[PDB]
Amino acid sequence: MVRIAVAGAAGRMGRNLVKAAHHNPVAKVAAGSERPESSLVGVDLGELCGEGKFDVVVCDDLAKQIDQFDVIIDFTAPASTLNNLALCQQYGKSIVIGTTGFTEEQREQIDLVAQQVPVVMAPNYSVGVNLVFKLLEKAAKVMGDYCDIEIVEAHHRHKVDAPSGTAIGMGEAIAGAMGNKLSDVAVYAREGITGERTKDEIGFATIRAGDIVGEHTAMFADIGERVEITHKATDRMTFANGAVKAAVWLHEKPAGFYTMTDVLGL
Amino acid sequence: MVRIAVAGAAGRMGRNLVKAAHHNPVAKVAAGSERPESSLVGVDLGELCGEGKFDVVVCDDLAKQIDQFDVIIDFTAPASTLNNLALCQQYGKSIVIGTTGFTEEQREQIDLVAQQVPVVMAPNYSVGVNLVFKLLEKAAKVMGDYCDIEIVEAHHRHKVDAPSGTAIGMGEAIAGAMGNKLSDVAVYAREGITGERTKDEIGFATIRAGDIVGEHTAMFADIGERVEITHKATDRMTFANGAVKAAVWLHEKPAGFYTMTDVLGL
Amino acid sequence: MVRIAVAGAAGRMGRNLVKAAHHNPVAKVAAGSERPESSLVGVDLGELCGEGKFDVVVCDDLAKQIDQFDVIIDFTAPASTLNNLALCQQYGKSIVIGTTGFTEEQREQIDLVAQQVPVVMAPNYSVGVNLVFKLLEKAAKVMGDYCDIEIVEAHHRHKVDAPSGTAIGMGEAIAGAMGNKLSDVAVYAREGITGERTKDEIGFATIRAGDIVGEHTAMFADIGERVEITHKATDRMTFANGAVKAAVWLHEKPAGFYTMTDVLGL
Amino acid sequence: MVRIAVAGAAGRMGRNLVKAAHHNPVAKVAAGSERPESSLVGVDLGELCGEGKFDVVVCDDLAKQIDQFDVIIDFTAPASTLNNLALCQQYGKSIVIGTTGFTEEQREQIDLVAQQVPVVMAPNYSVGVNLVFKLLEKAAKVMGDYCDIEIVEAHHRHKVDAPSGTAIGMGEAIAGAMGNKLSDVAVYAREGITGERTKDEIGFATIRAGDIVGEHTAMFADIGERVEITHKATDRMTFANGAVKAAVWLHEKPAGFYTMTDVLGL
Ligand SMILES: NC(=O)c1ccc[n+]([C@@H]2O[C@H](COP(=O)([O-])OP(=O)(O)OC[C@H]3O[C@@H](n4cnc5c(N)ncnc54)[C@H](O)[C@@H]3O)[C@@H](O)[C@H]2O)c1
Ligand SMILES: NC(=O)c1ccc[n+]([C@@H]2O[C@H](COP(=O)([O-])OP(=O)(O)OC[C@H]3O[C@@H](n4cnc5c(N)ncnc54)[C@H](O)[C@@H]3O)[C@@H](O)[C@H]2O)c1
Ligand SMILES: NC(=O)c1ccc[n+]([C@@H]2O[C@H](COP(=O)([O-])OP(=O)(O)OC[C@H]3O[C@@H](n4cnc5c(N)ncnc54)[C@H](O)[C@@H]3O)[C@@H](O)[C@H]2O)c1
Ligand SMILES: NC(=O)c1ccc[n+]([C@@H]2O[C@H](COP(=O)([O-])OP(=O)(O)OC[C@H]3O[C@@H](n4cnc5c(N)ncnc54)[C@H](O)[C@@H]3O)[C@@H](O)[C@H]2O)c1
Ligand SMILES: O=C(O)c1cccc(C(=O)O)n1
Ligand SMILES: O=C(O)c1cccc(C(=O)O)n1
Ligand SMILES: O=C(O)c1cccc(C(=O)O)n1
Ligand SMILES: O=C(O)c1cccc(C(=O)O)n1
Repeated sequence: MVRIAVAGAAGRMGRNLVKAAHHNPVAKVAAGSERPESSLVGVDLGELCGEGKFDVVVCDDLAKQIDQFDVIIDFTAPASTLNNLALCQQYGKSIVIGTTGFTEEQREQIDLVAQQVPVVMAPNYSVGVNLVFKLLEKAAKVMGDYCDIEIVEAHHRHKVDAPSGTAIGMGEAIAGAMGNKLSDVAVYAREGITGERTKDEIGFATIRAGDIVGEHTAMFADIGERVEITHKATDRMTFANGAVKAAVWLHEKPAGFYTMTDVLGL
Repeated sequence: MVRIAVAGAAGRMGRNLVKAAHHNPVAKVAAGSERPESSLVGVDLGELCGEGKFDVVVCDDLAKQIDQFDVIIDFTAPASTLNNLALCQQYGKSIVIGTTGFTEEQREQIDLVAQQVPVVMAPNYSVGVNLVFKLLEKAAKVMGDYCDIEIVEAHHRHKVDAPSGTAIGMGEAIAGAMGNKLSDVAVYAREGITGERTKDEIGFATIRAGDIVGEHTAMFADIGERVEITHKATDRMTFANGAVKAAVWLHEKPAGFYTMTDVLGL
Repeated sequence: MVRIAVAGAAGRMGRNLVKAAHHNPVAKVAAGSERPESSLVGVDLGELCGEGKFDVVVCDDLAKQIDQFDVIIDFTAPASTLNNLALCQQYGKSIVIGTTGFTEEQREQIDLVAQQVPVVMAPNYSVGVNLVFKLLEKAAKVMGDYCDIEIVEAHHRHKVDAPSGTAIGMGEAIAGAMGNKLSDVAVYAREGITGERTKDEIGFATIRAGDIVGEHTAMFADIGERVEITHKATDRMTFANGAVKAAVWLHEKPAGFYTMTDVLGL
Repeated sequence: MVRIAVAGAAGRMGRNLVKAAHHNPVAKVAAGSERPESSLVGVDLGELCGEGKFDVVVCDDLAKQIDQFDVIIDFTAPASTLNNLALCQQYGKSIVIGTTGFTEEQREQIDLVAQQVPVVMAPNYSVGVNLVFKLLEKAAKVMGDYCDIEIVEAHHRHKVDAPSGTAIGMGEAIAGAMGNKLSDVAVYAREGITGERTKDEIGFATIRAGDIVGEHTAMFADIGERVEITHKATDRMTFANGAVKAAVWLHEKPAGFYTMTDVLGL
């Protein structure tokens, strides 16, 4: 058994992660955090995910619960997650990171410190999206060189980053397979006269609406046909269960930067 | 019978308009134009749309064919179309305009001169899209005030303007029905940290790929459900037949700014 | 204030209906039922939807809790619902019916006993679907007479009836608006050689998969274009909230067969 | 250089195949057929596809033009195609078959006579669909064993067979990859009470409407997420170009049953 701390436990993901750890018999919910100013600091973890009393309460700092946990699962905010990564380095803990929208500098620090700390990081903990990355590699080898490639993503009205880190990851899987760098081909907007579409651009279209848990579509378009590779997420539990399984997988592994692709054996 | 000049007859629309006039028994293809530098100036109208020889050839200026035609059908480029509108004013001709991406000034000139010239103008000559405008009005009255409204459009790789004039028209039909001005609520891009979506913004997402003749979706999204009103165009003839029918409708009508909504009786 | 009994309270809808009633301040959760053989007979209503203890428990027969409630909300199974309708007739209670897949004979008994009992019945308690019915009427009047009409629906793997009662209701709204009877035109399957599609047929395609809460699409297809009117349900609460509102509306009303359309004022 | 006879040259595919062969510089259009009762017997091939006069006319029987061609490309009707296959066997010709909806017995005769005659056969001549088959194999290996698999297809109102041979081929690629037989798991209809969905079933939903050139979607659905692999055909030329390429490839090859997968090197 692996003992889990859930960072930002009152969050959309947080609540689902507590639920998911609770439902996995090889993983124990041992700690949860929230922002110091949060009105749910002191509330029982179970009462906040409709599972009843767990006998564990929300603290404002995981440093106060170091002896309770092996792995932090972090789907919060980038600054918050880097602090937790430092905490892991300091106390020989491991971390599963789901937070998206890191800057390049922040991401370099993660790559650096993952030499010291066991880390799983991914923009998507669903099986389906990790399969999709693989499908996109095959599709890009066969159609990429002559087709227009467009990435369409839809999320709920509270998502702050655009496009999704998953959309960016799909972009990267396609460009990588074609021997290109995404930044060389990405277009993130179109307004007014754009002129004609270049042949090699990867267009990103971003939808923000309602309670959409997440839709991603990669389109490979020729004159006369197109292949669309689509993933639809209908429940956050699809991410939470994956994250918990990543945590379990991660336990007692040595330092390294691991992806959900590694975890799943893809 | 109404005699038709087709402006920019070698264009994607142009070719289809010739075909469509030829197939309509109450409308006669009498003239066609192309750019002075065009290598298809002098070619027979029929040989360029797979209908065989029509006995009519492409000229570089419709002023040289004034006695041949009653109505110009213009799906070309904004400067070109305004010249044709001036030609109509000068010689008592009528015009059906399908060209999109006019500036505000250009559009003001059209509104002004349509007091003198019989004009049909619309961003979409399909029946389906003109129905959709009406559906969007009803949907906005019932759901608009509490839902997130997003407009997604997809066109072929050669379209120069973004978003489509149809997407803009849908935006305008929705905002109009809610007593708002589109410019007050439209968002045409999302990149980086956007923060949370405002309640009243109308987001536009633009896809450019392959030979897509055109897909438009208006989404009204609540927490737990969404209504999507979608139009898919699969053949340019859907626009061309509408335009020709507009031309026929327009013949001998007095000066005015008429829409495809007027033409169809919606 | 209206007091609600939730039939089949451990069900997918049931749980949501308990939660929705409990959260709505103008309605009270007073009773819940389950099948006599059910292992959750005797469990508290609140522990069934992650809301903690309500001080109300699940009985195997609502006749034993008759003084506790005014309105039954019934999303269970057709035989079960007819028994609850009889209970209403016997004890002067009202009923909101969401159960689908009644036979014609069963439905006749509902119509008949709704002369005595205040009844709301609908295949869909979402606002969105009730708007869609109205949109379908407009679309059918404009495009129905010359276009192919197809209805596509997708639901979760546990749904027992096909097509959905909503799909059937859409079919009925369209055929009604065209002066036809659905049973005259519906086609529910296509296998082997069908030949060409007839002009008048309304095709129904049924998808069963995963945890899809429900997608319905009505398609109006011409040669070259099509209009698709789509509703996507992402959370059962979209139905539960509507049902509770129906219950509140229904309280103290006289006998009659009322729809969600009546309740919403559409 | 390979000389091509196009069976059923006035057909939807036929016309496109003539056009495609004529435009491809490594292949020649030499012969075309139509039904003996056909009013376009005697018409020039070129006037049938807007390419002007080819100096070749439509015969009612390809046996009369046997010295004109090497390869028949046959997208007609199953009985008609079997007659052309017999003609190939009799006169040492080769055949590219696109016709769909053969019975098992008919298909056995194809398999058998392909030991004598060079044959390409496939339900889809698009590159995209041939890639999709490969993607379906990967998706089935990763998600097939625990997810619901559904296949949705949409075609134009004139298609006589259901589901599409492509839909069936997708079903076969998935079942094959899972060590199952399609006929053991396929469900082609759902009406009335079906009960719950079985674990193993592959559901097929068939849409018939308008001028849809063809949409196929394979869905792999878990509780909380789904992967959809979609192909959309927008122009018949996507099939015609593939078929012509198949014909060029097939020229001078020995007897055998070859697929589009062989031709493309997938
Ligand atoms: N990788 C994936 O599979 C996946 C899935 C879903 C979401 N996400 C990503 O996860 C992140 C979180 O998304 P969300 O919708 O759950 O957001 P949210 O705002 O609903 O939840 C984040 C929570 O973290 C808390 N938090 C912030 N700073 C903190 C600190 N210093 N200590 C403790 N708690 C803190 C917040 O109070 C909040 O409750 C985003 O970056 C999002 O893109 C990733
Ligand atoms: N309203 C509708 O229903 C509808 C439908 C389709 C396209 N459109 C719009 O119609 C316009 C044309 O689209 P397209 O794809 O056909 O573009 P296109 O570039 O394929 O065709 C336009 C043609 O007009 C010609 N042209 C330009 N200037 C000219 C001049 N001075 N005289 C004569 N010919 C001239 C060009 O040479 C070209 O052949 C665009 O603005 C597009 O958005 C509208
Ligand atoms: N009208 C709508 O808006 C709408 C929305 C969702 C579902 N539905 C329909 O509602 C019905 C239920 O759907 P569901 O997914 O919740 O099914 P479910 O099987 O998850 O729930 C039904 C519940 O009713 C219970 N039940 C059956 N017979 C009973 C009896 N005699 N006494 C007490 N309880 C009994 C079952 O034990 C079960 O817990 C279906 O017909 C479905 O199509 C309608
Ligand atoms: N494999 C693929 O990629 C692919 C692609 C498109 C269509 N198809 C299939 O190809 C077939 C044809 O499709 P279509 O839409 O072109 O149909 P269609 O009816 O438009 O065309 C078929 C033509 O064959 C002709 N024909 C029939 N019997 C004949 C005979 N004995 N001699 C000469 N001509 C004859 C018909 O008169 C007709 O003109 C169908 O089975 C369809 O499913 C396959
Ligand atoms: O890749 C991402 O950015 C992502 C993935 C899943 C969910 C979310 C989210 O809800 O923000 N974001
Ligand atoms: O509204 C538009 O901009 C529009 C409508 C139909 C076709 C096109 C096009 O092909 O550009 N553009
Ligand atoms: O119309 C229907 O049949 C329907 C509507 C909403 C949900 C469900 C369901 O979950 O079965 N069924
Ligand atoms: O697999 C098929 O059945 C198929 C594939 C492409 C086109 C068509 C068609 O037009 O019928 N049918």
